[PDB]
Amino acid sequence: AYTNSFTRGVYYPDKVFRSSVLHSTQDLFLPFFSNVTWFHAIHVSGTNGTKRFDNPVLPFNDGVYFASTEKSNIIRGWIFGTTLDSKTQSLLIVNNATNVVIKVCEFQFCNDPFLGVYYHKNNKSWMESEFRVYSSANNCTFEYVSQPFLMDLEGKQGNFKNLREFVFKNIDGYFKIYSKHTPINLVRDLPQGFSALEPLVDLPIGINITRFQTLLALHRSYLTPGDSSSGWTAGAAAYYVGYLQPRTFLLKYNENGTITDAVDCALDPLSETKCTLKSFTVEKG
Amino acid sequence: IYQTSNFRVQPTESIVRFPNITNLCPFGEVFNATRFASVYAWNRKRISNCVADYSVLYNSASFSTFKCYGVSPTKLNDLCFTNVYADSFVIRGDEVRQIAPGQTGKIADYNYKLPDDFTGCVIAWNSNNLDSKVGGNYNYLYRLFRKSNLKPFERDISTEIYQAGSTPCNGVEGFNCYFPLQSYGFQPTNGVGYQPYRVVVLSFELLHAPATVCGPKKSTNLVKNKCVNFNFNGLTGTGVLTESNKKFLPFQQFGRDIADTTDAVRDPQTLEILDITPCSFGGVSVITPGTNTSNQVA
Amino acid sequence: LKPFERDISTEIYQAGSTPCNGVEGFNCYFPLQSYGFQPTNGVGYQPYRV
Ligand SMILES: *[C@@H]1O[C@H](CO)[C@@H](O)[C@H](O)[C@H]1NC(C)=O
Ligand SMILES: *[C@@H]1O[C@H](CO)[C@@H](O)[C@H](O)[C@H]1NC(C)=O
Ligand SMILES: *[C@@H]1O[C@H](CO)[C@@H](O)[C@H](O)[C@H]1NC(C)=O
Ligand SMILES: *[C@@H]1O[C@H](CO)[C@@H](O)[C@H](O)[C@H]1NC(C)=O
Ligand SMILES: *[C@@H]1O[C@H](CO)[C@@H](O)[C@H](O)[C@H]1NC(C)=O
Ligand SMILES: *[C@@H]1O[C@H](CO)[C@@H](O)[C@H](O)[C@H]1NC(C)=O
Repeated sequence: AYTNSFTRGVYYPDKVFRSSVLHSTQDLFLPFFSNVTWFHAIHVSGTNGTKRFDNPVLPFNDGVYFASTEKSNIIRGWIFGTTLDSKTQSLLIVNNATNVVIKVCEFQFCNDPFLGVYYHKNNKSWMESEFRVYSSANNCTFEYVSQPFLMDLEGKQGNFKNLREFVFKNIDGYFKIYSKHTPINLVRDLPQGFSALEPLVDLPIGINITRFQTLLALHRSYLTPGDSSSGWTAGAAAYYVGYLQPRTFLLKYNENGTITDAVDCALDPLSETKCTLKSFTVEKG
Repeated sequence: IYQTSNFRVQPTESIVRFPNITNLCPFGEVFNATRFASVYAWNRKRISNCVADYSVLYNSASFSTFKCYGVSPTKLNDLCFTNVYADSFVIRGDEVRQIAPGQTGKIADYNYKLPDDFTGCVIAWNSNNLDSKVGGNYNYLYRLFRKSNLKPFERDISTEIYQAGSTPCNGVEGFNCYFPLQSYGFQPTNGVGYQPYRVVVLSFELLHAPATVCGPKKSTNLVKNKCVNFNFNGLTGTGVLTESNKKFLPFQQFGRDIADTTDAVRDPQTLEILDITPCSFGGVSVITPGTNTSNQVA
Repeated sequence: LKPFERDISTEIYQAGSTPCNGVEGFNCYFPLQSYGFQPTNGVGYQPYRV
């Protein structure tokens, strides 16, 4: 639906360091308290409660913010591309066994490009059982893969505690990804806390993108009667999507150099004052 | 009192700093192989995301006949260029003359050609040990019977039977109707011009897309406590580099001041925090009692 | 070459880590390459007196 992002979308576009000072800089930040779309990776199993199949195509207008409150560890990747077809080159992200398999390999993006995890019997743990994501011409001009083969599911059904935040932004094709891993406790909505967003990698493939979608897992164990897409009852997370807009903001660094608080320049009158004065606090006048 | 100039101490030495050479592009691997693409279906390898190399000329292939047509071989490590195409196949030595722009022959007729505005490097080296089969190898097929002619950047893989004199062929191979494919002798006992020769052609764009490929960056070792002319990856300038305690965050790579003057940097390869203290910039004032009689000055 | 000077050094250039003493070969070619001119060639290769 529509939700209030209290303070999310703050990061370091410049690699430089400033201690215990402020800096007014213009960049594709996410406007504060803007409309944020809430998507609900939940498996309501009531006979009159439809399976919440929250996976439509989302517009990649300027730069995509992304927050994921996941503790079931189901929401995985990001599907990119203007045409979302094998004809025009595109980008795809997947995170299988803590392995990012970023590729320009524009496969077929039919309505089931998803993962599926099943609790196997040969080994008593949820082992990957579905890879229905790729079947098309490869013709890959780029292939980057880091290969740490681990797993950190730690699925909980009651309280959300792990929040992963990512911002994907394109600048002259240097497709930058900024990431943050936060142990949280709020279950209802995004906590009213301040957290920077360190960059992860700027993939310089220079791919022309307008479309954006999300990647999760859909298969389930054997105790649930039925099949993967017909019966699924372990997706128990949520995520939120906002769109960055071209704005000038202000950042208040600390001695260490971590962004403790930001101030929009175009939110409110007091915000404008704290902007133009180049000060985090202003006296009467 | 008066003022004349500045005590601008001249920088003592130049130092360039760049990170490790972590990635490389396997040119040596693609030079030699047990098997190689036929001249008909030549290999159009897509080279990108790798650091180019210009180590030496007489390499594993010994670079028998080398020529960078449109670009400088000397600054290959220095010239920065992207989207390399390795258009490589197997030919005869006498066919090596068919590489220059507009050169004719059977390769240009039916197998491979090169344009007239080339900007890459062509290497044709004698494969007298790589491809030479003691009994002669004929698997490097070449098309020789085809109605039309092929233009560069076009690879053909079909085997449409040739029709001579517009005589209808029902898949029949006979008089004035041959199989378009034929085979090369390539015997070791052949002459130098008849020796098997392999060609690798490196064609690439000049900064059309983001430059994924760029040559290696030599990193001279830093020297501290001098007015070094430093050139790190991001910036260049002059200053004296000193060890410090600033805890640069792992993603953070520069450090600045309130008035946006870069003074703090991190070592490119290792994790060292340097402060770029200024060099002497004091005005050279002069004091004097007076011009005449006393010429004493300080 | 610096402006306003003509330098004619007949010596073959030295490249390829080998001092070539007037020997044409690999990494050493005669530095005064000749214009490729066919009588009445294309416009880009018709000699112009300047
Ligand atoms: C979301 O948009 C609606 C549309 O009017 C608006 O009423 C609501 O305040 C918005 N929520 C925000 C800006 O957080
Ligand atoms: C595949 O990549 C090549 C790169 O040379 C490109 O020319 C071609 O359009 C791409 N697509 C297909 C279907 O071949
Ligand atoms: C998208 O970017 C690619 C990058 O090469 C370019 O070729 C293409 O024309 C662009 N699309 C449009 C509609 O301009
Ligand atoms: C900086 O990091 C240190 C690391 O221990 C921490 O104790 C401190 O609270 C942080 N902030 C400041 C302002 O020092
Ligand atoms: C090429 O030669 C090198 C020796 O420098 C060798 O290590 C490599 O395996 C060879 N590659 C082939 C034969 O494909
Ligand atoms: C890079 O080179 C430095 C030498 O200053 C060395 O300490 C470091 O281990 C190297 N890193 C890699 C990844 O090779």
